[PDB]
Amino acid sequence: IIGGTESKPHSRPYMAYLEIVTSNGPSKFCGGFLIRRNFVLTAAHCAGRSITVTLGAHNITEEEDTWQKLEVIKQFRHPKYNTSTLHHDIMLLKLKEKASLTLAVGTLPFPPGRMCRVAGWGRTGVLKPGSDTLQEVKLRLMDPQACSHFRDFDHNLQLCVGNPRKTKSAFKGDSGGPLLCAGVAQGIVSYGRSDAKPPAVFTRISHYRPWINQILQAN
Ligand SMILES: CC(=O)NC(C)(C)Cc1c([C@@H](C2=C(O)[C@](C)(c3ccc(C)cc3)C2=O)c2ccccc2)[nH]c2cc(C)ccc12
Ligand SMILES: [Zn+2]
Repeated sequence: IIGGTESKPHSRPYMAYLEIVTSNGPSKFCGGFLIRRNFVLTAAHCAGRSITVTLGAHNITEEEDTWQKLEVIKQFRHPKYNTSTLHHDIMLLKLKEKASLTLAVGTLPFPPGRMCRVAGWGRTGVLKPGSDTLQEVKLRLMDPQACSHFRDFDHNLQLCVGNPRKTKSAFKGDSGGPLLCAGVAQGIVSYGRSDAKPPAVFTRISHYRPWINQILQAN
């Protein structure tokens, strides 16, 4: 998160920190959010050989009783995900066991112009490491023409988030996190520019409600 503030500890108890293993490199990182006691929503490009989910965190460098470190049994990447266009950048993670409900850990249930909020542990600048603490920022929903320069952007599948006149933005490390508009989840962080100039591209959740319901009902 660029240009944001430190979240109040444990104020977003659905938030998930993902550590992802690839075969021929060190760990990489993404965000996500708990939608059922044994399911986490995130981005398809965050898939790997194996993934560990940490719930209940604020400062990710200091172990505490609120932490739940949970095993992933299976990854459900969207079957139409395209690595060229980045269309359909969405994935469900099934947890080996159901999470415990505490003050610090719980689910987020399901229900241009206005303001929304996004949170994550990602980089705080182009040449700056990821944040030790959970950060968040308020951003403007933009009309789709603001994202024309992303040649594979589509208004039906995606949202355009962040006023180009400000520095505030999601960035690398924040992919898979939720965008909340008046307390309701409307988007998932996907991608943007290498130089971090806003706006960025988010997945539009409403389009995928049939697919999400299908996975949850059969697993
Ligand atoms: C290739 C490339 O450099 N793409 C651009 C867009 C320039 C940079 C970019 C990415 C990028 C990316 C990673 O690296 C990382 C950390 C990751 C994590 C875990 C895994 C397993 C694989 C990768 C991740 O996310 C990415 C995005 C999409 C696809 C692939 C990689 N995400 C953004 C989010 C915003 C807000 C802004 C810009 C970007
Ligand atoms: Zn704590």
